[PDB]
Amino acid sequence: ASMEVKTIKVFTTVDNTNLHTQLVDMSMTYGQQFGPTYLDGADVTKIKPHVNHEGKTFFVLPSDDTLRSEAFEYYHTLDESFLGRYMSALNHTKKWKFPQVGGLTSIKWADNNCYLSSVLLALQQLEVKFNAPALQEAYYRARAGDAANFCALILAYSNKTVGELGDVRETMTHLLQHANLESAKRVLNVVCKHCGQKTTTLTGVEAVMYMGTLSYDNLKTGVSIPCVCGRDATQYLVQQESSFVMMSAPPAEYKLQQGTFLCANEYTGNYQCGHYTHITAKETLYRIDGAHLTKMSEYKGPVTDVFYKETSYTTTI
Ligand SMILES: Cc1ccc(N)cc1C(=O)N[C@H](C)c1cccc2ccccc12
Ligand SMILES: [Cl-]
Ligand SMILES: [Cl-]
Ligand SMILES: [Zn+2]
Repeated sequence: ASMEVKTIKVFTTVDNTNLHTQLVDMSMTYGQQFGPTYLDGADVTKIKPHVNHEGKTFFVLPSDDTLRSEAFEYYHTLDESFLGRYMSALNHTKKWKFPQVGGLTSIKWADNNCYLSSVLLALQQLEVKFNAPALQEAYYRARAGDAANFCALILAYSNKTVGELGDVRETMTHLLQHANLESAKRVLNVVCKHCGQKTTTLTGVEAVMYMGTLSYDNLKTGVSIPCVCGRDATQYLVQQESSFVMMSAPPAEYKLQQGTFLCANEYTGNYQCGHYTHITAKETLYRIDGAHLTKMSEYKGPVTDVFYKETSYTTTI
């Protein structure tokens, strides 16, 4: 338009909470004035300002102490490439569909996001709290059906990109590290027939996840494990302090009886290239597969993860 000095008022941010007013020179690009810049996850580093941009909020990278501090307080990470991978992933997740299925927010399949849909579904049924404000907020919105952000954060925290199939268990591990499980505790009694006995105590994420069996009952009765030497020593739960536990194991035909578990995940296909679907229950058993739901009276299939509700448990040994 009118050839003259033109500068518009926009806002820059790293957490979308603290907004920094900026007067930009329309005669140059965002990159030249802010460095890598984003608008709704879309990279606009190489373009110049538009009047349509007045009053809009742009994401930039932590280029100064204030920004570094703000980004850290919000996301709780020091990974320099975090903000970038997040915007990059959000640029895609914002196009996904998040239908309500069985009363839970699910995700229409796209880009092998079935493992993310399983994670999201599981979370909504667990008493779990995040410490990173970034996740508290995005999670709150996902429960209402607007999970584009929450999905992008999960991808960024577990350092995966849109398109690649991930492992639910492993993804929960990365994710739960930013949850409040500071009071989660597990005490295991190990007994090697030969070399006596000891007691192992796990806390945080390690206190709620187990790999080997899908049965929480077995963990309580005893499960074998390779000893320093000799055979496989026995091990069993003595104390459990958490709002839930997750029992994992390689997919295998398993029967799931309603009332005996919280929710679970089945996986069909080959290692790293199969398909996940979520199993839960309300009035009956529900099989949630993205935007698909199937109600059944009984279930038996390839299960890898089973969640159980917990408060506090102690042995009768
Ligand atoms: C989807 C995915 C992405 C990344 C990585 N690293 C792993 C997986 C993955 O295949 N996980 C499933 C549940 C799995 C785990 C353990 C043993 C399994 C044996 C046979 C078939 C599946 C098996
Ligand atoms: Cl939360
Ligand atoms: Cl349960
Ligand atoms: Zn031994």
